[PDB]
Amino acid sequence: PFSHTKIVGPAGRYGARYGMGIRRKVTTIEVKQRGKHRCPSCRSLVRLERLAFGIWHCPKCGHTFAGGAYVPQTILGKTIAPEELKGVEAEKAKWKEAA
Amino acid sequence: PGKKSPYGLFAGGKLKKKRQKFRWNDVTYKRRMLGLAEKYDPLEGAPMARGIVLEKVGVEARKPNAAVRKCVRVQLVKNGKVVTAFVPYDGGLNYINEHDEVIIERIGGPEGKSLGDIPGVRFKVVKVNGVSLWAIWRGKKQKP
Amino acid sequence: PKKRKNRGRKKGDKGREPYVYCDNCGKVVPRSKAIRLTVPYSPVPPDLARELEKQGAIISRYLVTKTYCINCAVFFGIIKVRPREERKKRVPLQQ
Amino acid sequence: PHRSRHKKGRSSSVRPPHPTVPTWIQYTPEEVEQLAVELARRGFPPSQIGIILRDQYGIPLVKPITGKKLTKILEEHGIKQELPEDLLNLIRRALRIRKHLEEHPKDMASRRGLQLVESKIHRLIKYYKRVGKIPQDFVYNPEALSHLA
Amino acid sequence: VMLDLLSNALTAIKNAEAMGKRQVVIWPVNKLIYYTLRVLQRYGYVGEIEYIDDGRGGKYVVQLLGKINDIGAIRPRFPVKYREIVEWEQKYLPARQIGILVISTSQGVMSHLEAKEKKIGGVLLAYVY
RNA sequence: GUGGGGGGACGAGCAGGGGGCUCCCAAGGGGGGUGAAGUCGUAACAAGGUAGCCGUAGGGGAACCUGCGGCUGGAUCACC
RNA sequence: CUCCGCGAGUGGUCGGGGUGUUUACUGGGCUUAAAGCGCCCGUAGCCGGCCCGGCAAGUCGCUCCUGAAAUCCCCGGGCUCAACCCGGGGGCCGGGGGCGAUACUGCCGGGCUAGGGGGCGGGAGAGGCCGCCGGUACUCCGGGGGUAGGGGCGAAAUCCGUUAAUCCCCGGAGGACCACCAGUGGCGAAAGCGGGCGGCCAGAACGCGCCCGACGGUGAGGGGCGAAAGCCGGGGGAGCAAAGGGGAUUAGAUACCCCUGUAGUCCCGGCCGUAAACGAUGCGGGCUAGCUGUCGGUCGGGCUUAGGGCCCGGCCGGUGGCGAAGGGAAACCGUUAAGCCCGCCGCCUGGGGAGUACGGCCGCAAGGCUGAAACUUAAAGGAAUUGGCGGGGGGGCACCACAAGGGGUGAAGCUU
RNA sequence: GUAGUUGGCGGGUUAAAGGCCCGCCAAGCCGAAGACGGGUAGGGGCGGUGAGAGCCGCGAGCCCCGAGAUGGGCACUGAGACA
RNA sequence: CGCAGGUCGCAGUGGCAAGGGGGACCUGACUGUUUAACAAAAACAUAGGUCCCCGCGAGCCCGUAAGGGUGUGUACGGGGGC
Ligand SMILES: [Mg+2]
Ligand SMILES: [Mg+2]
Ligand SMILES: [Mg+2]
Ligand SMILES: [Mg+2]
Ligand SMILES: [Mg+2]
Ligand SMILES: [Mg+2]
Ligand SMILES: [Mg+2]
Ligand SMILES: [Mg+2]
Ligand SMILES: [Mg+2]
Ligand SMILES: [Mg+2]
Ligand SMILES: [Mg+2]
Ligand SMILES: [Mg+2]
Ligand SMILES: [Mg+2]
Ligand SMILES: [Mg+2]
Ligand SMILES: [Mg+2]
Ligand SMILES: [Mg+2]
Ligand SMILES: [Mg+2]
Ligand SMILES: [Mg+2]
Ligand SMILES: [Mg+2]
Ligand SMILES: [Mg+2]
Ligand SMILES: [Mg+2]
Ligand SMILES: [Mg+2]
Ligand SMILES: [Mg+2]
Ligand SMILES: [Mg+2]
Ligand SMILES: [Mg+2]
Ligand SMILES: [Mg+2]
Ligand SMILES: [Mg+2]
Ligand SMILES: [Mg+2]
Ligand SMILES: [Mg+2]
Ligand SMILES: [Mg+2]
Ligand SMILES: [Mg+2]
Ligand SMILES: [Mg+2]
Ligand SMILES: [Mg+2]
Ligand SMILES: [Mg+2]
Ligand SMILES: [Mg+2]
Ligand SMILES: [Mg+2]
Ligand SMILES: [Mg+2]
Ligand SMILES: [Mg+2]
Ligand SMILES: [Mg+2]
Ligand SMILES: [Mg+2]
Ligand SMILES: [Mg+2]
Ligand SMILES: [Mg+2]
Ligand SMILES: [Mg+2]
Ligand SMILES: [Zn+2]
Ligand SMILES: [Zn+2]
Repeated sequence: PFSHTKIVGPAGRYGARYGMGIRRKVTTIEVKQRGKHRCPSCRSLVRLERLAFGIWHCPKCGHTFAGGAYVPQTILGKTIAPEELKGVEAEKAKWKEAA
Repeated sequence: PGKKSPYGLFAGGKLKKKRQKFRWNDVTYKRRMLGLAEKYDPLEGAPMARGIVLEKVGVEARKPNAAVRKCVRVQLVKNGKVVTAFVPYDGGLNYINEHDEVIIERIGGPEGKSLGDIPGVRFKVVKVNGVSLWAIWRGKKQKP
Repeated sequence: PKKRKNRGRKKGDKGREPYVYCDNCGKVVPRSKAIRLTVPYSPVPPDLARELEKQGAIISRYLVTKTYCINCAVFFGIIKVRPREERKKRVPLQQ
Repeated sequence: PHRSRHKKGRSSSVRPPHPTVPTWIQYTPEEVEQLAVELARRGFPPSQIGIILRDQYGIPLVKPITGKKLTKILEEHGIKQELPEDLLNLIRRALRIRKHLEEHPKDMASRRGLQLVESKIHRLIKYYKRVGKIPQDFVYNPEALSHLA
Repeated sequence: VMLDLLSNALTAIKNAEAMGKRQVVIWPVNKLIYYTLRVLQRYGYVGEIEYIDDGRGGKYVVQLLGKINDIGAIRPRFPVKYREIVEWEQKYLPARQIGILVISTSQGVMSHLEAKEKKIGGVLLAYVY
C-alpha cells in the first residue's frame, strides 16, 4: 500500500530506529498529512501546502487559511468552520426545502 | 438434501474424484495407503519376530476380573524395541528364563490390539529357544 | 430433544429482536419469550364508600402492564408446568 | 438479489396463445411503423414505445400487425441504439449507484445492489459477445462509460 | 430451473397415479414426451392422449387406467446395446413377464420388446410396470 | 610409430560450501492423557439448590466466577 | 471319562476379498444419532426450454484388420475315471477401417416464448446512508421550600446527609434509548433494522396484448459482507458495568446479596473474522387433499366515519397453526416437506486422544483458518417406555402427623 | 515452475528426424482440466475374492517388453555391445 | 558500454591506494556528552512514559531595595521530580 514498503512507508526514512510504536504513530499522522485534501474554498482534491504547522495553502485557488498542525482540518475545527465557506451547503438546504 | 451431486452422463471423472476424496475418511484405507503399520509396528509387518527376554513381569487384569497375567519383557533383535509379551498357559511363565531367545507373535484380539482383560499387551510367546511353548507345556518336547 | 415447535418464543420471520428488561429481574429475553401481564390497578381500593361519593374525591384507575422473564413468571405463579397435551392449549394468563 | 430471495413472484402479462391482428384496429402496418419511428425520434425506448402504442393508440402488439419486432422496425427505419436496451439500462443504473456511493461511502446495501447490477451487466455482456450484438473487445469500464448516463 | 421434461412428466404421472386421479395434465412437452406417451398407451399403461394448443408449446392431457405400479425416467440417458438390453431389463423391472423399458433408437422410440425384436440398441429412457 | 605444450566433448574421484527432506541423541521442560481411589471443594444432571449452554474478555487452589451479545437444546408452545 | 468338527490333515498369527448398503454407479447419510461452509458474487467444471432444416461427432446395427501364446467359459476326444493333455467355438469389455440409421446428445442455421433479464403504473416495508428536530425518563449543577433522616436488605451494614440530604418547586447542561400502539407483524442474503421530517439510494411483491429471445442453475479454486467481546488512534462518558475496593453471609466465599468503581458499552477511521452466526434444515425448478389467523397487491359483490375505509369471494406472493398422501428410529415433517422427482456444490464414515501436535497462510496482538498420528478403548450416541428421585406443580389422607387438650419420658434413688 | 528453458533460421554430428549438439534471433513453453515438488512402483498377459457391480496385487513362480551385472564412467572389435 | 581473436608473467585493484570473517552471553535502545593533564564507560543526555505546583494579581526563582527572570508567554502552557 506504499511505493516500496509494506507498512512503514513515510516513516521508512527512520530505518530501524526509534521503535515500532513511535514509527507507527509517525506513519499514521504523516499519511493523512501528506495525502490529498479537499480545499475548503474551491473543494478541489489537491495536495495542499503546509507552510508551517496550522498554516495551509491551496495551489489551485490560492486559498491561504489556518487549520490543524498536521492536517488542514481537525475534527473539532470542521464543526466550527467560518460560515462564509459553507455557502454550498446552505444553498443545498434551501434547494431541498423549496423543492 | 437432494440428488446425490454429480449425476450427469459426462460427470464420470468428477464423480470418481469426489468418491476418491472421501476414501480418506476411512481409517483402514488411510492406514493401508500411508503405511502406518510398517512404520509404527514393533513387528514391522511380520507375522512373528525374535526377541531376548529381559525381565518377568505381571500385569493386573482389568477391573471386573481379578488376576495377575504373567508376561515378559522382550527386546526384539531386528529393531531393539522392548515390548511386553504375554506368556500364556497355566505355568507357562516357569518355562521362560531371562536372556532366553523367544518367538514373539501377535496376541490376537480386535484389530491386532490388546486382548480381553489384559490391558495394553499386544504380543505373546510362541517359541522358547526354538521349541514351541505349546509343545513344552504339553510335554511333547523339552526346552533346550 | 426439541421441546416445542415455537423454539420457546413466537419471534416471527426475523433475525434479531429489540429485547426488553425484566421487572424484579434483568435476566429477561427479547420482546417475545417474555410475559406482559396486565392488571387494572387503582390507588386505595374499596375506600369508595368513605371517599369518592364523599367530599369530591375524584379517583383515577390506570391499567398497568408488568414484564417478567420465565423465572419470575414461574415464581409469581403466572405460569405453571402444564402437561404435554395441555401445552398447546390457548388460554389467557388471567388477564 | 439473485439467489436465496425471500419471495418468488409470478407477475407477468398473459398474452393470447396465438396473437393475431385485432378486427377493430384502425391502423395499417405501415402506419404502425411510422408511429413507432415517430416515438423513437421523440426518444422513448422500445419498451416505453410499445406501452405507448398499446395505451394511447390501441395497438395491442406490433408483431402480429407488422410481422416484425419493435427493435427490428426501429433498426430498419434508421434507429440503432448504441448498446442493447437492457444493457444500457443496467449501465445507467450502475452509474447512478456509483454517483450515490461517491457522496455516501458507507452504504453497504448500496454496494451490494451495485454488485448485483454489475454482475447482471457481466452476464449480459457475455451473452451479447457470444451472439455478436456487441464488439468482442467491449469492456465494462464505468470511468470511460460516463457518457451513457 | 426446469431441466428434463421427460422426467418431469413421468413423475407428474406417478404422482397423479398415486393420488388415484383420472387424468394428468402435462406442461411443457416435446416430441420425446409424445412418443413415450404413445408407447405407454400402446402397452396400455396410459389411456387416451389429448393435445391442447396453448401458446406456450402445447400440453398433453393423459387418461390413467389404474395400470401403473411404478413409473420413472432412467436418468442418465445411458447408451445401451442389443446384447446389453437384458441386464437393464433385470435391473429395472420386476418379473420376466412384467413391465417394459422404453428405448430411443435410430428407428424411433420403442419398447425394449420391440428393440429386442429389431435387434437394435439405443438410449434408455424410462421404465413402466 | 612416437614423445612433450595447449585446447575440446564426455566424465569419475577427492576437496568443499548451499539447500532440502529424513532419522536418531541430549541436561532440562511443557502442555496432555491413562489407571486406583488418596486429599480439597461440589462445577453438571431435579427451577441440581445462583436455569443451562455458545463466543469472547478479565479474575480466581481448583472444579469455576463475573461482564457483554446470542440460543433454548428452559422451568414459558398461553396477555389484555 | 465321554461326545463333536474336519481328516493325511488339522490348527496359531498375519495380508487380501466376503462380511459391509461401514466408500454407497448399481447403492448410504447430513433437524435431533457423525455430518449444510455465518451469508452472498462469481471462474473452470458439471447440468440446461420449445420447433424446423443440415451434419453424423457421441449413440446404435452389420462387416473387416486386430486385441501373441498360456490362462478363463462351452463342446468332442485321450490318459483306469480324475486331476491333466489334445482338437473346435466363445470371450479376453479395447483400437482402427467400410457400409448403414437419425430417436436421443453435440455441432451449424433459421424461428419462438413457456425460464431469465429490462420496463411502465398504483401501492407496502424498523431496508440503507445523510441532515435537521422532538419524547419522556435520567444524572448533574444553580436557586427557593422544609427538617433529619435517606438508601439498601431476608436482616443489616458499608454508603449519602445538618455546607439544607431524601421529598417538592423554579431554571440550565449532558449521554443513552424511542415506552403504549406492537402482532409466531414487516423489511433484509446473513449479520441485522423500531421516535418525526426531509434528501439520496437499494431490493422485492402485485397489475400489464410493454421490450430482448434461453441471455439459465450450481459453483471447487477466488472473493466481498459478517453479533458480542477484543485490538490500534481520536472524541465522548448520563446509566450500567468485567477488573478492583468496601459492607455482609459462610467452615471457607478469592461467588451468589448490598455500596462503590475503571476499562467497556456510544461516535469517527481501521483491524479482528469468531457465535447455540440455529429452522441445529445449501441453492434452483416441477408435481402432490384440505381447513384456518394475518400481511401486500389486484379483481367481483355489499356497505360506507364518502376516506388511502370496512365486510364477503377469487388469484398471485409472504407469514403462523392443525392436518390428506407419503416419509421417519421416533420426536415429528407434511405446498414454507424432512414427500415424489430433476441438477450442482459442501460435509460424514465408532469413541478418547483432539480443534490437540507439526507445517503453511492470515493478524498490531489476542488469536484465527487449515488440521494429524502414536497410543488407548467396546462402546460413546439418538428417540421413546416403566420406575426412582427433585430444595418443580397439584390433589388426598393419618394422634405410629399437626392443631385443641390430657398424661407423661429427659433430671434423683432403684429394676432391667 | 522453466532459462537450452519454448520456437525460428543456418549449420555439425548420426545409419537416420530431432535443442541431439552448435552460431544467431525472439520470448516463448507448462500450470488449479493440478504444473512443479514429494512419496510409492519395473509395465502387460494375468491372479485372489465376491451372486454381481466391485475391491485387492499374494503384478512372486509361467509367457512378452524393460533395466542391470559391487557404485560411477569410457572405449575396442564387430552386422550388431559401449559386452 | 560491449564482443571476437592473439599474447606474457610467480604475481595484472601487479607500485600507490585498499573491509578478515562468523556464532553466543552480559549491558546501554539508537545518534550525542563526559573527568583540559592516568578513568570514554554499563556513567550523563536522549525521544517516550508518568506524577506534582499552578487560571496568570498564578506556580517557581533572583534582588537590600527599586524591581527582575519564566513572559513579545497562558494548561496542546511555565515550573518541579522520577
Ligand atoms: Mg477390548
Ligand atoms: Mg441470531
Ligand atoms: Mg456460466
Ligand atoms: Mg451444584
Ligand atoms: Mg446451577
Ligand atoms: Mg470474579
Ligand atoms: Mg462487583
Ligand atoms: Mg451409514
Ligand atoms: Mg449433531
Ligand atoms: Mg445455514
Ligand atoms: Mg467451517
Ligand atoms: Mg460456526
Ligand atoms: Mg457416428
Ligand atoms: Mg484348447
Ligand atoms: Mg488379452
Ligand atoms: Mg489370448
Ligand atoms: Mg452462484
Ligand atoms: Mg468457496
Ligand atoms: Mg464492539
Ligand atoms: Mg466513568
Ligand atoms: Mg453502580
Ligand atoms: Mg449448522
Ligand atoms: Mg434422519
Ligand atoms: Mg404438521
Ligand atoms: Mg476444523
Ligand atoms: Mg500452528
Ligand atoms: Mg415419571
Ligand atoms: Mg399438639
Ligand atoms: Mg430417670
Ligand atoms: Mg540434418
Ligand atoms: Mg535440451
Ligand atoms: Mg455379498
Ligand atoms: Mg526360478
Ligand atoms: Mg559400473
Ligand atoms: Mg562388463
Ligand atoms: Mg601502503
Ligand atoms: Mg550508548
Ligand atoms: Mg557513539
Ligand atoms: Mg583524564
Ligand atoms: Mg583515556
Ligand atoms: Mg542513564
Ligand atoms: Mg519505555
Ligand atoms: Mg519513585
Ligand atoms: Zn482551493
Ligand atoms: Zn425475571
